Amino acid sequence: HWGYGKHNGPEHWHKDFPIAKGERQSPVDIDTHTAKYDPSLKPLSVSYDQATSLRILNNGHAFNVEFDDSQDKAVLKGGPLDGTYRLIQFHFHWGSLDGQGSEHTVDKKKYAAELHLVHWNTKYGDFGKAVQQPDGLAVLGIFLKVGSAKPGLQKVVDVLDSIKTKGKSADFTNFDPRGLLPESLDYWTYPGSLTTPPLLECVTWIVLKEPISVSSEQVLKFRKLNFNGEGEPEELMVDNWRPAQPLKNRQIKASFK
Ligand SMILES: Cc1occc(=S)c1O
Ligand SMILES: [Zn+2]
Repeated sequence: HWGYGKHNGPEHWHKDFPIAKGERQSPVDIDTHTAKYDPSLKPLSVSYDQATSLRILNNGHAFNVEFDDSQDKAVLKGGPLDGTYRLIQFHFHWGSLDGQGSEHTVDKKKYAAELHLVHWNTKYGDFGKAVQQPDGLAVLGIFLKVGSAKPGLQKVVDVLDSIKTKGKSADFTNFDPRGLLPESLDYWTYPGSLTTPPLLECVTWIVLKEPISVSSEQVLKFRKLNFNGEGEPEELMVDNWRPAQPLKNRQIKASFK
């Protein structure tokens, strides 16, 4: 099945998922000089005070922190979005080395990692119905650079031991996603897709300009995770990022002057 290696990696995905070569694939390179300030964007609103985390899961491609989305509790709205999008999970993509790991790039610059906070449009009732819609999802992307530690990331780093291999999960309640946000909400936005199979073209991407810093010791622990399941030959979970895809018929809008 699909993965990030030579034989089942991004260059292979089109075979099972032909939309891989579609008209609004992600990630993309953000050319900061071609992105246009858009004065028609409303301010962005990230309301995570009632967020309720439940569980953390190694799914063999990354780890997901999953949230209880059965009620109106952690929402994204405003910016390019119409209506209300509810947080369902976050995950990261990262590299084998600090020079690579983000999926989006900014003037061809690769960050050490990228955080994806995934939300579904509440007019569609649930996540499964939302991913059949062109405006079903909104993903808030945040770059990570290696420098100072992020304190609000450490509870996630400390639980990674317990989810080393594919299919392991642990209880992960009362995690506050606010502690993963940079100061500025300046962002670029464009229409795109999931960056993993099934690569559905259902996503409004909101990529923040300001990266958060995490420590080398924090990102080192992400790299100790495994793609394989327990008792299998060890393949470190590293380089689980898809490269930049053709922009095609799309414009990237900036929220800031
Ligand atoms: C599984 C999944 O869902 C939403 C967004 C992304 S990038 C992803 O991998
Ligand atoms: Zn992702």
